[PDB]
Amino acid sequence: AVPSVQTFGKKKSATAVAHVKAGKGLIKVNGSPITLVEPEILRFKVYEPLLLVGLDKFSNIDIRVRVTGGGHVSQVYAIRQAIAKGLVAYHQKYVDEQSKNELKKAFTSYDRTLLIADSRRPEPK
Amino acid sequence: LREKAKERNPDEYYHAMHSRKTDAKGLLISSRHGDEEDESLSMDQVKLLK
Amino acid sequence: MLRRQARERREYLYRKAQELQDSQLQQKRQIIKQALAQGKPLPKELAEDESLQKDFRYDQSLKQVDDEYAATSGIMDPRIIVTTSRDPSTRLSQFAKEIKLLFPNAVRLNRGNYVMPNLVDACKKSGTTDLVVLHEHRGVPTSLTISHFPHGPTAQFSLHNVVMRHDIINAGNQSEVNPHLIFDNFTTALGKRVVCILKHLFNAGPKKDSERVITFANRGDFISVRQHVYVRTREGVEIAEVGPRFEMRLFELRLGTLENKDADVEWQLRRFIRTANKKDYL
Amino acid sequence: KISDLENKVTVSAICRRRLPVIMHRLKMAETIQDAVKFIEQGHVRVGPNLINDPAYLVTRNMEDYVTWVDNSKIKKTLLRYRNQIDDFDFS
Amino acid sequence: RAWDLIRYRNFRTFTGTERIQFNCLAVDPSGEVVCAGSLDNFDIHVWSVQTGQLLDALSGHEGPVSCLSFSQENSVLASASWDKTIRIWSIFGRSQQVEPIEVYSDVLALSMRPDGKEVAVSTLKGQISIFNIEDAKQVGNIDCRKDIISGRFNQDRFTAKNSERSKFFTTIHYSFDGMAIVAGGNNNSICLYDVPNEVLLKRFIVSRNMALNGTLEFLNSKKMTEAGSLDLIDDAGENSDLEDRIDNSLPGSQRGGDLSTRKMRPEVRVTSVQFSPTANAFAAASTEGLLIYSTNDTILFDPFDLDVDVTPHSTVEALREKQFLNALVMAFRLNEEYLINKVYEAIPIKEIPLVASNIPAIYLPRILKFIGDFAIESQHIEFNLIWIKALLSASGGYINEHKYLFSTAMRSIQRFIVRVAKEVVNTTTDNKYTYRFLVSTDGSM
Amino acid sequence: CGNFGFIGSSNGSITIYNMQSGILRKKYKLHKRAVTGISLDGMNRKMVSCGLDGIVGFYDFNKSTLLGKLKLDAPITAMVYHRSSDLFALALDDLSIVVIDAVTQRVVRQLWGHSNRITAFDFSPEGRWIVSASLDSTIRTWDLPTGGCIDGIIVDNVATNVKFSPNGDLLATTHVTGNGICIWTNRAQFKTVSTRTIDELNDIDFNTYTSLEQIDKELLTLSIGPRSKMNTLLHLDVIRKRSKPKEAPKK
RNA sequence: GUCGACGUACUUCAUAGGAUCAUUUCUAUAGGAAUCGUCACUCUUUGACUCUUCAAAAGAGCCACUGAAUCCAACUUGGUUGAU
RNA sequence: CAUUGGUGAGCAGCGAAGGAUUUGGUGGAUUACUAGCUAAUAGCAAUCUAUUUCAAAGAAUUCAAACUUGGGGGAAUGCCUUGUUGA
RNA sequence: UGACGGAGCCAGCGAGUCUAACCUUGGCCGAGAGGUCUUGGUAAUCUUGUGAAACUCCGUCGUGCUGGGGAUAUUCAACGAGGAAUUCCUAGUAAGCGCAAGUCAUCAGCUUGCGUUGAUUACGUCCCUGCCCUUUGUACACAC
Repeated sequence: AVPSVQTFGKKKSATAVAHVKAGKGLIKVNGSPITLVEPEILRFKVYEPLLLVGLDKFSNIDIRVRVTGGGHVSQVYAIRQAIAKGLVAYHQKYVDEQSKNELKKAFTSYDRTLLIADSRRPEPK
Repeated sequence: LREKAKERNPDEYYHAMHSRKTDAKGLLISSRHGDEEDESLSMDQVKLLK
Repeated sequence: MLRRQARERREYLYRKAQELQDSQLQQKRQIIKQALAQGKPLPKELAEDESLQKDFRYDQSLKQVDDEYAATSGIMDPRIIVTTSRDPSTRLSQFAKEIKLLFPNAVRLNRGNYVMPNLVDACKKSGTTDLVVLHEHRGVPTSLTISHFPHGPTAQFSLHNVVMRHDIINAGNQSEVNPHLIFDNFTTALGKRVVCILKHLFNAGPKKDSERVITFANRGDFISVRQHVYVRTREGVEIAEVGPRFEMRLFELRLGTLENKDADVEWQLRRFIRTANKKDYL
Repeated sequence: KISDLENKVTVSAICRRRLPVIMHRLKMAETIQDAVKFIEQGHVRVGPNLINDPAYLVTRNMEDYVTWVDNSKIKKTLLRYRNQIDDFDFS
Repeated sequence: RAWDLIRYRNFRTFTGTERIQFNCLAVDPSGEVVCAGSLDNFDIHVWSVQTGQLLDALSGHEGPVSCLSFSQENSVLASASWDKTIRIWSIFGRSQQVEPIEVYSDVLALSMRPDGKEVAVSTLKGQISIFNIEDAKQVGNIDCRKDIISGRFNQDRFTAKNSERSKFFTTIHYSFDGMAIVAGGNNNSICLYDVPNEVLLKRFIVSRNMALNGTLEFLNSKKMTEAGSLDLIDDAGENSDLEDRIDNSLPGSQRGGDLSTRKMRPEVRVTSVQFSPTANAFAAASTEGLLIYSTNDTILFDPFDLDVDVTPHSTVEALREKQFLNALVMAFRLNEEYLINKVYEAIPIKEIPLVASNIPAIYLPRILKFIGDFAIESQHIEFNLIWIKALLSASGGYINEHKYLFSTAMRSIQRFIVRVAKEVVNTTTDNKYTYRFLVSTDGSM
Repeated sequence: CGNFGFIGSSNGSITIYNMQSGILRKKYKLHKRAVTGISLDGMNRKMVSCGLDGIVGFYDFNKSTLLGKLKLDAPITAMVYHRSSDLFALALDDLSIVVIDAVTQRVVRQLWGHSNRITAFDFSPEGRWIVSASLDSTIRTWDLPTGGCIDGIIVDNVATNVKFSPNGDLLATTHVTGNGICIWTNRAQFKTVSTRTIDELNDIDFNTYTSLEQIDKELLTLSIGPRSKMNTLLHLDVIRKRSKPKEAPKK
């Protein structure tokens, strides 16, 4: 019944599903808040989808992320990818396309690996 | 079964994948009640049964 | 190209099943071909079917390398990756160096954290043809697996009497010219299959005076591999030994790439059967 | 064999190469009439470009590119049946 | 295959070894190597042009190579394919280097900047993404699928809003200053943008013919009856003679040949767009023909920092008072073609180089592109060449260090020197030599 | 772009909303009296506002800075931005029309002559003229290249609205009485009009310059004709040999 | 290690009596059975038509005027001396 | 403890002599506006008839016409073409 | 870059009615085979899924090596990141880390998988060491 949006963030074998919907503004990773995501030195790697665009985008929506697999740093990279492209997809579908591609421009100017992973490797020289 | 999983062809639409659904781990939810009944029953049905 | 290669292998094994299914018509069409050739009477089964003869009007104009290697045999040079098992010892890295010097058009790939499914996918979309995976036992290399990549066969061998060019002496540098090949008594159809596998990873058409040679000599299912350089004297031909020597024994040959082990086995070594040690290329 | 050039050449063979029959054999629709309805409704593209008529003949190398259009409701409901739907790329 | 446009001969033919059909190509700047990609082979075929052989087959795409382009300056190859990937190949000089850039959806029509710094790809999402080649990261994208006019066909039963037929561009092209992109596709709008600001400059409706198919977004509901539309009814047997009562259209044919053999209306689509290398225009290969769109400076008063004292009256007073440089820069600030022509012809030959040395650097591309578009058809050949000689001598270092500004104004000037002036010089040279022969030698009997 | 709408309130504050989703995006507060004109570039890069305190503000739009502010000498009643040439015109309170460009922020023309309040005005689609209408029952056309008044119409009803077509086809005026829209066609779409001022070098009045035949007797000069005549003369044998049909016609 | 002769061993091949149908009458037989200008009723089979399920997908699109149906609120009536 | 599951019981908020959903019919647009009919240089439109008939013109040895056939094989009787006998 | 002592946390492989010790001390029943109970010692990569380790945090210490018979209720073997030489190596690569399996050859004095963490430096050049190719341009223009 609610406007909701589901995205995916992947690094090596971690995978994070982020559901974004309209709400009061709560960002929850694995049930716990976002301010508990260990190893606590990469908590700003998790935070930078919020601090790159401002918390006034997150003031009206609530995100929840479920992260399985991987290790510590692969899980924080999956979390930040899921949060970033979930915010982009929510502003695409339920807010205007101008804020959509402003968010895409800001995340892509920081690093496009917030939005597109580096996936299939190696190179056979 | 492993060969069928290798040859799934992911552009596979059926009409029954509207009703049938999938849990969090990806497996198949099979409702253990009925499929001619309903699991949740209405408020006036609960009134009569109670 | 995932879907193209899957459906191409599907169509190939459909055509192969259809060939072995309708291969009786080939030989009975051969029977009525030689019955026209020498005017001898035709059997009852080939005499009363009217549809086969009125197909034979159409089919009278019908008439080595095999189905995986046949499309690009001498047309295109191979491309080989040589990789070790995982976290290899230094003598296996020296042996993989020696095998990549054995095969021309071979490079070597560092192995660690490479899953074999996405390794095979990276090879068979980067365009390589063969993969040689080498396995060791405390330095001593014990196996090599050759996988031909456009859904071709894998031949798995064990290696037995391994003496290495790094192990002997500073005898100099190798030659790396396109060698000549020698295959001694590969007589059965499995022998020709193993010959085609082992020799479509060398370049087609060496020089006639190419001064290095490499021999795969079968001695009771133990292919001795030596490599020699030569210079033809006034009285004979003088052979010097260069590069590694071993004996490989085929224990498996299946019909897919390295990743699955759901591929159909063409041959594998029945070890514990009652008549095991009585025949060769068993 | 060259007797295929008289025996096995047949309007049904040219008709099995049509787009809804290719679809139904690729399990992309449950029946040939469903495949006709879907490519009439404009869900199916070969390559990049949307194919709109049922009679389109699909060769062997050109059946690797028969997919659904992106932003298809059918593509969305198969992805959301396996809940692999990523709403970033619209489906 | 390669074509000499002097002797009109196909002198070279390149085939592969695999019997594939080629859909796009790209040549070297220093034309040693041709390169071509197919839509059924996933490889790129690299041929030498001097010898004829197949130099290489580049592999690494896992989808049909939709587009190829060589960078014009540093000669790096950029291919892009339907596996959602643009890929950059360093071919020359011992590298064999491959850099794959992934992108969001499957790519059709890559294009390459004139300086080879960046590459703009068009995707099937509907976007034009622009990437830095050397540091393989995205510089910026245009979201174009909402300023696309996708009409409704007659045969289809889904609206033009919900259609997924043509809301993407199958051909894009850079402007020669590198600042704009023209783009077209299987729709009847061609759109051009400026890539710094990523905003639509202008959208052109390529057809209003209702005889073509994808033109109208909304179809007249009078023509929709109780069984089918009235334009899908074939009234071909109501015809006066047999040769157009005949139906010889084999059924599932799209994009074959021979318009009689397809049974549908011809859809409207642009298959290739290109900018003009010399004069401020673009050509679009639609179904109706090669549509050529061009500006002209006769209309559209668009000044450049004029003030209240800058006036045509003021310019002819400065011309009559023979401050020639002040009259020329007043006419440049007016940006009025007749005034620039009037002042330009009124400056005498005695002081062309003083004026041409004292022209300010912001008015240099204006006087160069004016001299080009004037001198192609003007008769004053020695006057125009005096002006070109004075401008190239006085300010020909600024041009060389600002190449891409004067990249279409200098190509228009050497469209004048080699195409009228050199033909005249050839005629007078042949007359001089036939005179010297006819009077210097011996005709006796 | 169609994304942004701009509201200018009577307390001097521009608010920028998104047209798709309807929410406040930005809010500029420069003026203190009523904002009577807002416009923006064709590239969404610089906006220009004019209030009836007589200041034209120039803002960057992507960055939210102001680029400058220019104080005129009367309260401004109406702005029209010609968007291709980046020239906007202001109807001031001193009954002049100030034409000012947004790139370099200068007053570049100032048109005088109206006797009462300017009700409306509009640019030509090529941006060469500006047609105004005012409460002295008049409609004037100004050639802003030369800066003077081309034509004047005394019309009995006061024209309250003037709009050009976005092609050069029609002028549409709207008067005080009459429920309809009066429609005019510019004859200068079919002929060329003289930009010579009315009241109450003929080539420069008709915006042409017929290029003179040769500039100097010591200068080479080609023919006034097609360039191909030289090539036709030099090779007309082989051109006609090309042009013959492949076999002789049946006479 | 190759092909002939002899020897051995193995595989395949029969086709008769009778009836019926096949000629827009008549399949060759007299050993067989059929030539009628409709009236009604019941049972049965089939196909459309409208609505619908598995089970969705797409809407020849906009605006105006006019009628209807359902769910709320509001009012009225019956109702703990009993509604559902 | 989650439902980003169904069915209800209710608040806050929004809130001008009511609100929501669904549907049938008609009208106007869906291409760029020079009026209806007929035997038409004009008549009629309340009607063409009791002038609507004569005259003139007008007829290719083209007295040729399936540019229209799913494939293989045949064509008793037809049909086509050519010759022939007898009138 | 340590040593003690607590705490938080993160994987991917792997599912055959199949998976798994030895030597004793004694009691009781039984004809015997044996059964059942009892008992100490030795060995151990445990046992099928939950779970890893490196890592992260919080208290505490505080950085000059090892021996047996002698002597009370000091002094006689190796070794503190390994010489000359030598081998291998270019991105999820080197290296660190653990966890599973044990697939007809090989392997358990181990082998193969699987994930976790993840760089430095080349990405040029034929100068050295070598190996290879060509020395009519042929293949069709233009140019050299």
